Amino acid sequence: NQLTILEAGLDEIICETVPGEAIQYSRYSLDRTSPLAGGCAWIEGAFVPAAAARISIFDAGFGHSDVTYTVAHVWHGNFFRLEDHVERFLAGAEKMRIPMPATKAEIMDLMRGCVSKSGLREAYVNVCVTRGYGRKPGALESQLYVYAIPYLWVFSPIRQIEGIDAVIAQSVRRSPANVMDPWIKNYQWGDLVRATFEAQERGARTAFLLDSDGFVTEGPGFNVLMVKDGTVFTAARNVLPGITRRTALEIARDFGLQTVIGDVTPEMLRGADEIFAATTAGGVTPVVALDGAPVGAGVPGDWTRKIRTRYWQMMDEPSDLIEPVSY
Amino acid sequence: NQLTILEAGLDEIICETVPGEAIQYSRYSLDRTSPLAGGCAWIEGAFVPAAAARISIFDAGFGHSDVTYTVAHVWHGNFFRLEDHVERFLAGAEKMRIPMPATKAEIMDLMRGCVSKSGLREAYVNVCVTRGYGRKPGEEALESQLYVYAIPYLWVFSPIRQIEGIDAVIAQSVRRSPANVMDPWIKNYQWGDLVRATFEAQERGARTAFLLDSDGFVTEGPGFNVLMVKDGTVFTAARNVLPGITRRTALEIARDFGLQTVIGDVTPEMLRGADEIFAATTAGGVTPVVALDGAPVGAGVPGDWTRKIRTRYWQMMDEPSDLIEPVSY
Amino acid sequence: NQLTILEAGLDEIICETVPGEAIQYSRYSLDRTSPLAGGCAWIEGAFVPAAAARISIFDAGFGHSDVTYTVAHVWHGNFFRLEDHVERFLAGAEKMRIPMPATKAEIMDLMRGCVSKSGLREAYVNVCVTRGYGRKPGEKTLEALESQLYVYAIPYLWVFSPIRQIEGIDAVIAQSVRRSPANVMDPWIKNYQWGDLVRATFEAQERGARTAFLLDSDGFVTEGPGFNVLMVKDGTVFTAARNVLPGITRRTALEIARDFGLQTVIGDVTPEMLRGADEIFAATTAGGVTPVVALDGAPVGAGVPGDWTRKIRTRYWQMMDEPSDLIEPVSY
Amino acid sequence: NQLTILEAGLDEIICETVPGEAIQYSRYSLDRTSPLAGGCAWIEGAFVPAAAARISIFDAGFGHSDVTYTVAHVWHGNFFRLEDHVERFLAGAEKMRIPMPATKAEIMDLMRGCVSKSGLREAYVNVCVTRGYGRKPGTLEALESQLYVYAIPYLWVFSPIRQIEGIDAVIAQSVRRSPANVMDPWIKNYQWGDLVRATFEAQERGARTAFLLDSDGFVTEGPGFNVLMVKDGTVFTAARNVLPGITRRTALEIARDFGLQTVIGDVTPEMLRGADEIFAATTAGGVTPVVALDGAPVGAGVPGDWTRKIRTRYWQMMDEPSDLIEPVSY
Ligand SMILES: *Cc1c(COP(=O)(O)O)cnc(C)c1O
Ligand SMILES: *Cc1c(COP(=O)(O)O)cnc(C)c1O
Ligand SMILES: *Cc1c(COP(=O)(O)O)cnc(C)c1O
Ligand SMILES: *Cc1c(COP(=O)(O)O)cnc(C)c1O
Repeated sequence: NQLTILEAGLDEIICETVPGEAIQYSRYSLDRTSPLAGGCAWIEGAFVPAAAARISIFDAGFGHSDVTYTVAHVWHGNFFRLEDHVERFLAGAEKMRIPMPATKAEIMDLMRGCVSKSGLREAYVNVCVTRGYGRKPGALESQLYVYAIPYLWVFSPIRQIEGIDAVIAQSVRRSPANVMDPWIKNYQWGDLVRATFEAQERGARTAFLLDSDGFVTEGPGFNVLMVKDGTVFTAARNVLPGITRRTALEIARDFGLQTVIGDVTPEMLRGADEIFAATTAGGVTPVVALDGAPVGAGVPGDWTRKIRTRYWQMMDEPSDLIEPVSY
Repeated sequence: NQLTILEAGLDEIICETVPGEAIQYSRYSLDRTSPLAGGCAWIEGAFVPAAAARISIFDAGFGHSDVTYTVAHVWHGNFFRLEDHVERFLAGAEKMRIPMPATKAEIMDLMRGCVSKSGLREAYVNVCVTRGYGRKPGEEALESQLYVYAIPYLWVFSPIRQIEGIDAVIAQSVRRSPANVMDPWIKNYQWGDLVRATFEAQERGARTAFLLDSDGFVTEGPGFNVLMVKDGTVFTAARNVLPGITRRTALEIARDFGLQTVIGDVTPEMLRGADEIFAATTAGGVTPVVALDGAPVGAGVPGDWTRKIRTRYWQMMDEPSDLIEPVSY
Repeated sequence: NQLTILEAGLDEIICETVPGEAIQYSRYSLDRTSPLAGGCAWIEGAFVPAAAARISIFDAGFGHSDVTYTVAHVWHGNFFRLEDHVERFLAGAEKMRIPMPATKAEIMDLMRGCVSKSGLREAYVNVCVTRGYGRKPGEKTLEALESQLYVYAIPYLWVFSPIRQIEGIDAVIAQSVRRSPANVMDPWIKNYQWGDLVRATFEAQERGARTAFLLDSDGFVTEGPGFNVLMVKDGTVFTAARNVLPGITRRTALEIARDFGLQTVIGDVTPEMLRGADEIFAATTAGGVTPVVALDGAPVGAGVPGDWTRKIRTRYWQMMDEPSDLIEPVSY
Repeated sequence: NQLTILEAGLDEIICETVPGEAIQYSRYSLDRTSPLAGGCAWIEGAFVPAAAARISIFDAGFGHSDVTYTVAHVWHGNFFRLEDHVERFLAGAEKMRIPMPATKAEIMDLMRGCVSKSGLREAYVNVCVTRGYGRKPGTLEALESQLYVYAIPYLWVFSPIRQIEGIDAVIAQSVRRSPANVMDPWIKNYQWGDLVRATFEAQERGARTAFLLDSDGFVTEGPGFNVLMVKDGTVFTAARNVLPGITRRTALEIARDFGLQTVIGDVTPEMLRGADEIFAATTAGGVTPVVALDGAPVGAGVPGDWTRKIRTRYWQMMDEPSDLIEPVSY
């Protein structure tokens, strides 16, 4: 019962990448003067080493999964779309009716602080808000937790270039919008874990989940997009509106492709020219086989590669999307 | 956005009960010799005060809710159906594919240990197992984490409401998690739908809600099973619910009272025509439901059979049996 | 157990309408010398009086509801969007894998024939194709299709009466039943499987409303018994994409709305969106555009037919007379 | 787009059976003097030959599938469980809120009359009631519901040879069974959009038929038949989102007579994949072994012991006098 949700990064500041391709870590030396260097969390008023970051077991964020979150990443010392992330995070907490114990500006400053104190130039930055464990010592009960740890990869840097295989899950379906809405990024992964176990048993890396009506939704930690005859399709319902997805669609429109956020069928996936995954934890990933059949030509698709390359170049190009971190 | 899931017991060792009725706390002075008294947790090899019980934020039990659990209670210093609870707990972790980092016997001893150290004679005892946060410090052994805690007994509905009854709605804005998403058969921490249903109950002016499944059948509520009585038979859902151990006990009691029992599909129409409706959970026992969607259930007061089952339930806490295990304090 | 799916038009060539408003029947006298006048069907190669139109009980269109269809109407002697209707009909039969035993031009000609022979200037024209009852009489060498095409033209039918087209109706969101899922029997294919739509009508009746809107499995608003559901909010018209028929009245309403400068969005619609809407209206060939002025016992917007509903409805009925590619006069 | 729902019987009074096995047609000669012989229907008060049996196209039983039904069969001149069928029929029409325009006793007499006039000793006897096409010809007091009956030659979902040798099935992945809160499979009905889709999927995947899952992923039934499985001395069959079949009821009665336990309740695909035996049950053919599922053998991959015992006993009950059989008076 070994389970692989993330392929790389879990305790590795620098992961191996394809030489000469578009994904390259920063070349630097981490000053370890601070015990916060390498991973820093903010928990109940204090910045703490990641190895020491702990939460009350009585927080309903645990016992009821009464919690929502987002993950923004830092690459080459630049935050990517931090404000978009904190905006989505706040909208989700409102929908979940979890009161926010901090302002948008305070959350962004806490996130910048964890990164700065960690010294990490490539980072995974989780912020979550829970319903809390009751009255705080010392009036909102909601708890905000933040951490910046080394960048995490659902699929490894090598597979970002070379591609992955997938199945459409048959043993499990995605959480319905009227049960716990995937539109709200959340920690309830019972169906996503089941789907990953199914993919493993079927000899594939990961799975795409269908919803109650049989339409394609997302996978465990990533959105699913397809390209067919000049148009990029991706699900509207029963998925997170990913910000990597948002970026990929912006890039595709800049390339002159049309984009449709709307219902996607398995039959559409099986006739697609290309399929790729999208998530903050790794970026744009070609899906080159589906249910044991090649997607398109069976190699990373032409548009997927362009979109992926443009995505990584956007981590360095000055724009409204990139914010340098003050170390 | 204030949310009431539990009505009593949170940081409250002894709660108010109805004098002369079947629910009575122990009469004693809590021995506070040890800092564990009043609330004891077991976390990563150590017994610690409940107030200091913390888990790694990186446990997948948090970030993926990759966790299952059970809750057994202690009443009058007796564990109730401890072995049934650990057996169900183990079966659910197997189904969830979470490797168990201890034996049944070790789990039972950790639970007994937390209660004994807490000194509580009326206690809520949670054990859960998580996928974990990766390789355990110092240690390819298992990564799963077992956490235990014993805290003062918790009440979904207060002791006074266990006697006087509560009101409910059938939820219309949310459905119960399907068996083929995350099965309610496995007791779990994914309460997104159960919290939404509680908010809907509050908006509609009722205490709590019963959720329907995708096909429109009655399942359970936020932290409790739903049973109904009609013309000499007790009905309760089979699918898309936890097979509750309070439910199991109530059905055993009902049969000994001469009632028939059917675990099977339950419709809203069945509920609306019921003679009686009650809730069942370890966190409070057997609760009359006296109004549904603003209409009285039967005569609108706690029903004859509900009261008999409730009384027998609490009497079982004091009756030596294979269900009762005294805790050594 | 009495059930009202249609309010007017059954065995009534002329129904009462609101004087001065946009819905008016033709003024004429029907020549009844032909037994086909007043209602004509085409069944298995013969034009017959509608009252005598019967089909084999062994047709799988009955025993398995293995059938799809469309309804086009005639108003003031003009077919409205006949070609759009036959194209959707053909596309649905293909999806349902029912071989079509006639060409598009032949179907259009049979529908024109039924109307012409009925003499009706205001008509409801149903064409359906069934899987059939097996090998046709006289055979046609196993090679041949078993599918059956049935057509009829009868007096125009009203899901909601002409008066209610002006004054509006009330509705409920159904709670006892849900719409057929796309992965069971897709509402995208116009079909005769109305088990859920009948249940929803009964529920509306029990709750004291004229009709019901059904939700899908995920809780989104779909359509009602025989009509699409549209809403208006802050300059945008919304209507469901999934688990509904892509109605041609809906199509026309959205075209009119964009001509009026409104935005249009075919996509997921929630009950919360409906409860906040400025306006709600129904759309179907059997009646046109109907204001919905109360939902679940609460007024919709200001509680009277909305400004945009009325403008769209008025333009819709005007399009029955305005020369265009949407209307084709019937040769009587 | 050729679709196979039934394998035999559609226009054949006598179909091929396996010599020596439990299924044998009567040996007789049908007098065809009467136009009713070989197939008789009752429509709006008239007994008519099957080939002339037609209904108004305006019946809502067509345009809205506002109709429920049952099928009882006749074998060796005996009706099998006729009264059980009419009681279930009546109960479904009540749930569907279709007023019944005839008594139970009248319904049974019409079915016996169609069979008698048909002359068929092995027959498929459908009775359905529809919402109707409006006021009947000839007061608005009166019911508009239409009762239609026909007796035609016995029909086979799976051929009599396959009844002995077994069939292969798939679990459908492209379609699900109609939910109880859409149109309840508990009411026998004509809405087969999902069942037809499931059949096309089976054909595409190279199996004879499919089993449909419900929304929650549990095993329901197939196109015109219930699904039962045997595991370690217990027969399992779905409770929800299926017709409570009368063949199923008989098979469970027999299983308990044989000492087996029976559970009507939720069935998962994992239960099917672990079963000793799987079989189908329907009035149109009886008890059929399912010997392969999703391309994998069921148990030993040949008709199972209990399946053959139940099927053999089923066919023998067509001849043994009992409360279940009622001879037709021809
Ligand atoms: C986070 C995640 C995604 C991707 O969202 P991003 O904003 O691009 O990181 C998609 N689906 C699920 C379930 C996720 O958890
Ligand atoms: C715990 C709980 C129950 C009750 O189960 P018990 O064994 O009686 O405590 C029922 N349903 C849910 C969702 C629960 O969390
Ligand atoms: C036909 C009908 C409609 C309306 O479609 P039109 O093309 O406008 O007539 C909508 N929904 C259902 C279920 C219908 O039967
Ligand atoms: C009729 C049929 C059955 C079998 O029912 P019987 O009473 O045994 O004939 C099972 N399922 C479906 C869908 C059917 O149509």
